[PDB]
Amino acid sequence: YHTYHVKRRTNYYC
Amino acid sequence: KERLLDELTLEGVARYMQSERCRRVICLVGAGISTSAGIPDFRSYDNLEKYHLPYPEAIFEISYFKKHPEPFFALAKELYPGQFKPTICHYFMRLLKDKGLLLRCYTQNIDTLERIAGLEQEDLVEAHGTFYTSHCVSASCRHEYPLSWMKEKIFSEVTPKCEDCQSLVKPDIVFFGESLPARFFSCMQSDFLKVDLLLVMGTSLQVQPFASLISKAPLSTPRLLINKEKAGQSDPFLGMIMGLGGGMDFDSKKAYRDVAWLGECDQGCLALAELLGWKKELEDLVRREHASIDAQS
Ligand SMILES: [Zn+2]
Repeated sequence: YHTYHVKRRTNYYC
Repeated sequence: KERLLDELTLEGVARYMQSERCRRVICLVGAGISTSAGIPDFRSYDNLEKYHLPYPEAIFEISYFKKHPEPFFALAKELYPGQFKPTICHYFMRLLKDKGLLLRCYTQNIDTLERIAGLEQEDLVEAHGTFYTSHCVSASCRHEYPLSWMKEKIFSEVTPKCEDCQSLVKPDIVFFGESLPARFFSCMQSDFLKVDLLLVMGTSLQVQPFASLISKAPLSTPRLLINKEKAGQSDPFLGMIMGLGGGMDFDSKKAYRDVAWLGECDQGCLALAELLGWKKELEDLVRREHASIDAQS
């Protein structure tokens, strides 16, 4: 939710 | 908003690239543009089986790295700049630069093949970091280490420990769980205000927030996907908020600016060059550059 700037996968959650 | 392509095809894109409106092009590139160089797509024989991970994705995770950095550094020795020569796709972006069409290239890759291909730092946004600079893990230290210092350890199978606080030293590569560089966000704000064409090459858009870049393009900006499969049709997840829009639309009845070209990137770029009349220039550029690379040895 608050971690947009963080490298992630394409999950629609945190 | 406005439809700028008279046809939703590669021919339609090429024809548009030669129009007066097509002044500024932005490239989003992933792992698929380096496969033909010898660099496998780890996200798609198992190249990771030799490391005995709990799961293949672990090798790119910051939390696993801080405890077990050995698998990554072994992979880093393979990915290191100099072990590979840029592809036709890379040199296609070089042609975009020399003809004054390339506004920016955003890359998910950490092979630095764009740099070797002739793309300068200003032309480049390396979303997932670089091997050219390394920092200490300790927040109390955070000592910077040069490329040569980092290069010596990696090729000698020695885990790079800090020379001050003896802590671990990692290359400025963005692992999962780590924050992207500031340049990424400051560039995405201004670059997508004036982009005339989006070239998405060699990525299935599986990594965020890189995948979200496609939603920043203006509504009339055509977007060409050169990839082994169709991608980006789902919610771009900009700002980790859904419903904002910006997803690819190739096949629906409402499609107007998105074109998908399915296949390998090298063939995709060759086809596009053939239509543009850059076929001979492109082939010459590749062979000339590869000869210059071998000249160093
Ligand atoms: Zn240190």
